[PDB]
Amino acid sequence: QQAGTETEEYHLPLTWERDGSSVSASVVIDSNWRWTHSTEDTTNCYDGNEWDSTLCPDADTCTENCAIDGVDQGTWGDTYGITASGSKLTLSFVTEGEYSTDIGSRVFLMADDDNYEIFNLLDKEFSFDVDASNLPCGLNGALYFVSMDEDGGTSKYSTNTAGAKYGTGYCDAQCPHDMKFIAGKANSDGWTPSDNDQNAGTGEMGACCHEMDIWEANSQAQSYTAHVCSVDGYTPCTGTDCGDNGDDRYKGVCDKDGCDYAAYRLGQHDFYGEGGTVDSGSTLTVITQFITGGGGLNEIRRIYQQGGQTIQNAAVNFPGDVDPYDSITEDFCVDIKRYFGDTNDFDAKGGMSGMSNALKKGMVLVMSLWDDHYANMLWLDATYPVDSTEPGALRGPCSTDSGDPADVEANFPGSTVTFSNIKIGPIQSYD
Ligand SMILES: [Mg+2]
Ligand SMILES: [Mg+2]
Ligand SMILES: [Mg+2]
Repeated sequence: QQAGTETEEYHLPLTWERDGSSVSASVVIDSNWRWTHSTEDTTNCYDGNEWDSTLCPDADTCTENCAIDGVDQGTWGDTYGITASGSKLTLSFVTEGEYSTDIGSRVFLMADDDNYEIFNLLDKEFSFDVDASNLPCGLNGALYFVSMDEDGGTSKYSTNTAGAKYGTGYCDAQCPHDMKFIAGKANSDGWTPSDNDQNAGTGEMGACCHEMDIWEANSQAQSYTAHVCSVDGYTPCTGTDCGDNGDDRYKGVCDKDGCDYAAYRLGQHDFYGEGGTVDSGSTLTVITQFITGGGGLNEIRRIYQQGGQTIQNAAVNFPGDVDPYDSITEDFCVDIKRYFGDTNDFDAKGGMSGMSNALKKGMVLVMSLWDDHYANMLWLDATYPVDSTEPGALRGPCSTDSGDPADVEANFPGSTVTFSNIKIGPIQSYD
């Protein structure tokens, strides 16, 4: 995409800490949350959930004709409900303006005005504080990493002149087709509007890359998950390579399910939630350690702190069925997927070694707040598939009727997540 000039671009300042030093950085809104309009005037190229077929008769003409515009200082709060102060960042769920309503947001941490910050997580400990207390069943306040290009694609894709400055180039291990710009081009060929998301659709291309989810959570359930792909960084896909939901789920280049460590799913129901061992009703500190052996990732450990207490991760609780792992390791992924009858696409795509090489190449930090128009977040917090009664179905305490976006947007529009005190440094010992 090219950049429009109706609105100035301002990245919202945010401080974090890198190896003991304060870093005055900023965040940028993902291009998919922006206005896409004609280069000639204010006509929308992307209008509701379909592209204008005069402006966008094919993807090449659409990319020539259409621009993504800026988010200025006032737009962060008034349009997206996003605020920051010091090292604290708050995302909102439903923000109503006079003329449009925003649902959630996704942002990336910047190194400077034109480049995302690149994190090399191997043999490091990454931590942050989160308040998930204002996230009901069906919402997900997420902090994660993805193998995006540092410049958002400007150097590789000549028709992307907007770049990381305008939050371009998102990809993840779902190979999402809902991205409006992929490989510097409008994804308007073969566009189908969503039947239940009035803002979203899907195009022929998907945007694939490795993904390390540090935190997917609401007040009721939480997981961390490693997703590896068999391709090198940001990779546009079409057709079977995208591994689309359904019959092709395990046939594409990325592991959509990932190797997940979800304490409630692993038989530890009282560990995290309202009044849990880790209490979701107040701020908590999430510590993640990327442990190496011979320079390669072999374990992803989790420690929590809250109220000055150090809380070790809850171990797998299936006595007689699965060993009491308490971290993501190769053996955990193999044994738990055998137990849950899940296809081990994590190993098929390269397993812990492939994941180690992804991390070695560097990843971009993402924070987002969203609801789920595909599966109502039931995979995170309820039972999924909804009528399944075998090991691995039960994910959290929420009803299988919870999380419909129409319901949560109507009933909990004031939901928010606050992330703070983002930190990277050497691996520490905890007791
Ligand atoms: Mg043409
Ligand atoms: Mg850097
Ligand atoms: Mg074609």
